[PDB]
Amino acid sequence: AVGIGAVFLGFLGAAGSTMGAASMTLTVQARNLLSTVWGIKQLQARVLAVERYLRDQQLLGIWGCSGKLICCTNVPWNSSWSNRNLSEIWDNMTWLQWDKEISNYTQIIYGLLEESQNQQEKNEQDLLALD
Amino acid sequence: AVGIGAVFLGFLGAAGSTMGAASMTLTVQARNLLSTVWGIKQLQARVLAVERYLRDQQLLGIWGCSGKLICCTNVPWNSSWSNRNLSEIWDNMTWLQWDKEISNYTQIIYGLLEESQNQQEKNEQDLLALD
Amino acid sequence: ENLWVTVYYGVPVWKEAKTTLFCASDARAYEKEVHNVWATHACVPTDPSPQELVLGNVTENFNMWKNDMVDQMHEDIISLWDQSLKPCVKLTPLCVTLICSDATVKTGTVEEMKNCSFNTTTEIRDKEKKEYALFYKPDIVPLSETNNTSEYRLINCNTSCVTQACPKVTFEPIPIHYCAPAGYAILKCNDETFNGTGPCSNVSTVQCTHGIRPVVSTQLLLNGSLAEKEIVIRSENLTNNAKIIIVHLHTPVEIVCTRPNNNTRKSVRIGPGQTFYATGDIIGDIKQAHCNISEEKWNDTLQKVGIELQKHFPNKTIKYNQSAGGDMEITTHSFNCGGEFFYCNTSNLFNGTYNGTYISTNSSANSTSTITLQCRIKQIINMWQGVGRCMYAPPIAGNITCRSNITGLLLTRDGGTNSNETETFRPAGGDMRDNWRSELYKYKVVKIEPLGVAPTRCKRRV
Amino acid sequence: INCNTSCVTQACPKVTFEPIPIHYCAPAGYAILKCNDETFNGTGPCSNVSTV
Amino acid sequence: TVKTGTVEEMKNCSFNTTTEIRDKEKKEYALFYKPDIVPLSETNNTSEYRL
Ligand SMILES: *[C@@H]1O[C@H](CO)[C@@H](O[C@@H]2O[C@H](CO)[C@@H](O[C@@H]3O[C@H](CO)[C@@H](O)[C@H](O)[C@@H]3O)[C@H](O)[C@H]2NC(C)=O)[C@H](O)[C@H]1NC(C)=O
Ligand SMILES: *[C@@H]1O[C@H](CO)[C@@H](O[C@@H]2O[C@H](CO)[C@@H](O[C@@H]3O[C@H](CO)[C@@H](O)[C@H](O)[C@@H]3O)[C@H](O)[C@H]2NC(C)=O)[C@H](O)[C@H]1NC(C)=O
Ligand SMILES: *[C@@H]1O[C@H](CO)[C@@H](O[C@@H]2O[C@H](CO)[C@@H](O)[C@H](O)[C@H]2NC(C)=O)[C@H](O)[C@H]1NC(C)=O
Ligand SMILES: *[C@@H]1O[C@H](CO)[C@@H](O[C@@H]2O[C@H](CO)[C@@H](O)[C@H](O)[C@H]2NC(C)=O)[C@H](O)[C@H]1NC(C)=O
Ligand SMILES: *[C@@H]1O[C@H](CO)[C@@H](O[C@@H]2O[C@H](CO)[C@@H](O)[C@H](O)[C@H]2NC(C)=O)[C@H](O)[C@H]1NC(C)=O
Ligand SMILES: *[C@@H]1O[C@H](CO)[C@@H](O[C@@H]2O[C@H](CO)[C@@H](O)[C@H](O)[C@H]2NC(C)=O)[C@H](O)[C@H]1NC(C)=O
Ligand SMILES: *[C@@H]1O[C@H](CO)[C@@H](O[C@@H]2O[C@H](CO)[C@@H](O)[C@H](O)[C@H]2NC(C)=O)[C@H](O)[C@H]1NC(C)=O
Ligand SMILES: *[C@@H]1O[C@H](CO)[C@@H](O[C@@H]2O[C@H](CO)[C@@H](O)[C@H](O)[C@H]2NC(C)=O)[C@H](O)[C@H]1NC(C)=O
Ligand SMILES: *[C@@H]1O[C@H](CO)[C@@H](O)[C@H](O)[C@H]1NC(C)=O
Ligand SMILES: *[C@@H]1O[C@H](CO)[C@@H](O)[C@H](O)[C@H]1NC(C)=O
Ligand SMILES: *[C@@H]1O[C@H](CO)[C@@H](O)[C@H](O)[C@H]1NC(C)=O
Ligand SMILES: *[C@@H]1O[C@H](CO)[C@@H](O)[C@H](O)[C@H]1NC(C)=O
Ligand SMILES: *[C@@H]1O[C@H](CO)[C@@H](O)[C@H](O)[C@H]1NC(C)=O
Ligand SMILES: *[C@@H]1O[C@H](CO)[C@@H](O)[C@H](O)[C@H]1NC(C)=O
Ligand SMILES: *[C@@H]1O[C@H](CO)[C@@H](O)[C@H](O)[C@H]1NC(C)=O
Ligand SMILES: *[C@@H]1O[C@H](CO)[C@@H](O)[C@H](O)[C@H]1NC(C)=O
Ligand SMILES: *[C@@H]1O[C@H](CO)[C@@H](O)[C@H](O)[C@H]1NC(C)=O
Ligand SMILES: *[C@@H]1O[C@H](CO)[C@@H](O)[C@H](O)[C@H]1NC(C)=O
Ligand SMILES: *[C@@H]1O[C@H](CO)[C@@H](O)[C@H](O)[C@H]1NC(C)=O
Repeated sequence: AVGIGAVFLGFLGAAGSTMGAASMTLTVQARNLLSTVWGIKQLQARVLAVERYLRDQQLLGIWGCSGKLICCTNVPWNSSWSNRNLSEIWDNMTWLQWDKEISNYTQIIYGLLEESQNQQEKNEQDLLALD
Repeated sequence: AVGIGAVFLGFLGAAGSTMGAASMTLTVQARNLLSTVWGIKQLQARVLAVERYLRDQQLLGIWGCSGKLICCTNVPWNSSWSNRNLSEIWDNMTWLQWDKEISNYTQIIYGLLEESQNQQEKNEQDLLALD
Repeated sequence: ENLWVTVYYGVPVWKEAKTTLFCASDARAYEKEVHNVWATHACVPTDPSPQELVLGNVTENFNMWKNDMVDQMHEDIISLWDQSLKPCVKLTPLCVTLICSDATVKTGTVEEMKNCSFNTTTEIRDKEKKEYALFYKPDIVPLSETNNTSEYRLINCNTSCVTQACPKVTFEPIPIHYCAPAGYAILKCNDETFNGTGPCSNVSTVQCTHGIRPVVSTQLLLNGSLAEKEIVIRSENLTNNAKIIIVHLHTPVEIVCTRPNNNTRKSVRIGPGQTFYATGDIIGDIKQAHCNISEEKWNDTLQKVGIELQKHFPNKTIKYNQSAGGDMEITTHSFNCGGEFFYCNTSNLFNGTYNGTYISTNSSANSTSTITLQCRIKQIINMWQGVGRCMYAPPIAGNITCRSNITGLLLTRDGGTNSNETETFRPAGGDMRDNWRSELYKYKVVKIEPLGVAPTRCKRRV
Repeated sequence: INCNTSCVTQACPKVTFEPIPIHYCAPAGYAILKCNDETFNGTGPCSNVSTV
Repeated sequence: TVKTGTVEEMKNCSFNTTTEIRDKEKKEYALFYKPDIVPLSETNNTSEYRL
């Protein structure tokens, strides 16, 4: 998923391919997010573009992850959201239509991830105080 | 490279010394980056100062590093850029004139670092799925 | 085996949203004088590149008449027009009772202008002085309680705002690029058979769009983009009578307009240095005020319109009648060239029919036969409702010409009935939005949602 | 004399144009350099360079 | 004065204004409340008032 190399097109260069086929190239893709009275609209665009970026970063930083590309966690997947085969979704669907199916339960997942993060940090403190 | 202690001068307090002699003190040095119609220019300066900082942070975050001070990687150094002795450059030159020699091949190095990062993350996934 | 949840950063998902755009222009337009044109003082240079990127598969649903970008252009152009007249203001007379007589010239007389004796203030607010200037007949109204043919008043003063444009600005339609800030992307539908809405499939992505020309225009559209291969006819309801239909032509048909010589622009100063210009005498003889259009190009172009329009209609005929009356701002075609404004009458263009019996006119035995139209020249412009549409235009130095490459038509169908198998089209005007909507239908802007979640067998090591 | 052109405006009787000293600071990300060489002859290699 | 009697708290004041054309003045009238008009005069001239 890295054979393009010459990437100046952002995430949009992989659209339409399978989700498995886009597991890489996320480096350059992410980079494209940041690179008279008229000055008021010209300025406002720059400030809100930053505000969007940081809030997305908070979501990753809140529940304990770095290495923005891919973050796995320990919360088990509740099959009641899809009841579908993994390989069928992962190889047949691209990111486009996948979003339109999981976009209803996003808030549920965010909550569980936050709870899990607190459980782990405290667990570390007990194991730290042993040494 | 840490004997100053009283650092309220930023990076500029170490200029002229050898690159080896400035390997530390980067903590306080980095801190100095962030600490009517006239309001328009007064505001614009603050927003562009932030925009400069984050894009530099992206470059570090894109190819997988934290601990902003010093980041070593696994890409081998291609001697065709310098063909010079390490100790000669590292002890005789300060950062000033060093930049003026390596500033031509910066884009090449950034590309290789990005490719290396993707290779490592995927390698982890295979070794993760073994356990 | 078991499944857990993984979050991904960098996922290509698009969503619809409203935002603003970036104004930019080519570098050769920024080394000129300030406000010559407004882009020089207003926008930022950019690169017309990168390379348009075509997507693997994807399916998208554009809609010409559901797009905020078009209204945004309208707001920007109206806003900048008002801002351009703030540092260039006149408040002085030009409203005093004007005494007038039949306009005469060194070689004869003229019927379309009047020579009007004035009553103004000198540079010192103690004295009035005598003066004269010439004006076009349609911009002066005989304000009187009776038939007093010696008491006239400048048409515009019924309300206000007689302001004057600067003699150092030009309204040449410099092309404008629309870019989007980071976090968004622009999509372009390349399907030339695209019939207004629904599943585009050749969808390319762009970071910054193509050139567009801010031309003010009515029924006949002047410089612009070209069609790909053949005539394209867009429409909304068709059935319904109150809608406007867009006809995109694969011509272009040559058209040229001109006017005769004038002597100069008298420089008159009122009070504290408020210089203004007015049309003075005219040398030598006096003529029109006309536009020329090649006949043989017009003929087959107007016929080709029939062969494509008949795609939606079974066995019904196309007819062409004059516009629904009203004053000149509605029926007559208005456009700008070289700082002058013309209002032309198009009777000789839209008279005829098409019944399916297509007749190609051959051979090109005589290309000299052309069509000719009459025009008028105003000076009070009432362009846009809410922009301070009150500009008093100055005249310019001598005889000027204008050559244009006419690309499309704005038509509307008459609301006829009683076995109307001879459906007729009238010329109709409309908001400038409709012209820019015809130029800007290819482009849409969406939001990037870079975060996504998917199931996987991966798990975090404790 | 002034009315040949315009703008006869009048200054306020509550303002003064005393040259109050002004400081020039730079926002973060930049720095100011000051050349202390009193024999500095307009251009070229300063060596007593301080930072501000 | 009013069609049915008079009023003590207002005055009817004859005006001297400019027409829509800056060449002529015209006659007009409006009514005002007593406390918003002051008799600007050097003497007891009850026929010269100012807003
Ligand atoms: C383009 O050139 C062609 C040459 O064929 C024109 O064809 C001529 O068009 C006129 C006007 O449509 C025709 O005369 C008319 O005949 C109809 C009845 O069929 C009648 O109702 C009208 O009053 C008029 O007399 C004419 O017969 C036809 N042929 C020639 C040689 O004149 C065509 O009209 C031109 N473009 C336009 C505007 O149609
Ligand atoms: C002022 O008025 C004169 C008269 O309308 C205009 O001069 C004329 O310009 C037109 C357009 O150039 C001439 O037609 C063409 O001339 C070109 C010249 O190279 C020739 O290449 C063409 O095939 C055709 O002959 C027209 O004959 C000409 N007359 C003269 C005396 O040259 C002029 O354009 C007007 N505009 C200004 C601002 O001067
Ligand atoms: C427009 O009317 C004015 C008013 O008469 C004319 O101005 C006078 O022209 C005559 C002859 O050219 C001179 O004797 C006068 O001295 C002019 N008056 C002033 C105030 O200069 C003018 O000629 C007319 N112009 C046109 C084109 O009709
Ligand atoms: C001032 O404005 C009024 C309208 O706001 C104009 O009055 C009309 O005059 C036109 C012809 O000029 C007539 O067709 C209309 O019937 C009249 N009334 C209306 C409703 O417009 C008037 O012409 C304007 N001109 C002045 C008074 O200088
Ligand atoms: C463009 O094509 C679409 C279909 O892709 C046309 O949609 C029509 O929509 C009306 C709404 O009731 C339907 O009743 C028609 O049946 C649709 N067409 C078909 C074949 O189903 C749309 O009109 C076309 N646009 C134009 C104006 O050409
Ligand atoms: C108005 O301005 C003009 C110049 O813009 C002045 O005209 C000159 O007057 C001076 C003396 O006052 C002469 O030396 C010049 O030769 C005249 N012409 C020029 C080119 O300046 C005029 O004085 C000004 N004063 C007025 C008219 O009130
Ligand atoms: C300041 O010193 C510099 C040299 O440090 C002078 O530079 C001169 O530049 C011209 C350009 O052709 C040379 O030809 C001279 O030979 C230079 N001087 C020497 C000694 O080489 C510069 O002029 C001095 N500035 C002033 C104006 O004092
Ligand atoms: C206010 O004073 C004016 C001035 O006389 C009155 O206006 C006149 O009223 C009379 C009778 O109503 C008319 O004959 C005149 O034609 C009016 N003058 C004008 C210029 O129209 C007015 O009636 C007074 N109004 C009040 C309420 O006192
Ligand atoms: C369209 O989908 C197919 C599925 O195999 C894919 O192979 C093809 O590469 C996609 N589009 C393009 C042109 O890549
Ligand atoms: C016109 O202006 C002149 C300047 O002399 C002034 O005398 C005159 O009264 C004004 N109107 C008439 C009546 O000419
Ligand atoms: C899509 O558009 C591009 C634009 O050049 C075109 O070249 C291509 O042919 C179109 N798609 C197909 C199916 O070829
Ligand atoms: C069309 O382009 C031409 C060619 O330069 C320019 O002359 C003309 O002004 C533009 N047309 C209009 C509407 O002015
Ligand atoms: C306009 O078009 C829509 C779609 O065909 C149709 O439903 C509607 O009936 C048309 N207008 C009217 C008022 O019929
Ligand atoms: C346009 O409508 C008028 C109404 O009388 C009609 O007389 C005329 O013939 C129509 N069509 C043409 C050919 O002008
Ligand atoms: C328009 O032109 C035609 C041809 O000169 C003429 O018959 C008609 O009176 C003109 N006026 C309008 C506004 O129709
Ligand atoms: C309309 O077309 C006919 C074709 O003969 C032409 O005679 C007439 O001048 C044109 N104008 C009118 C009034 O129809
Ligand atoms: C008009 O179309 C022709 C076709 O060759 C083109 O060469 C010319 O540039 C166009 N003129 C303008 C000014 O658009
Ligand atoms: C450099 O400038 C400082 C300013 O006080 C001065 O004290 C010092 O003497 C100068 N450098 C040298 C060589 O002393
Ligand atoms: C009031 O206005 C009128 C309008 O005729 C004017 O004639 C008059 O002199 C002004 N003052 C007086 C004295 O009425």
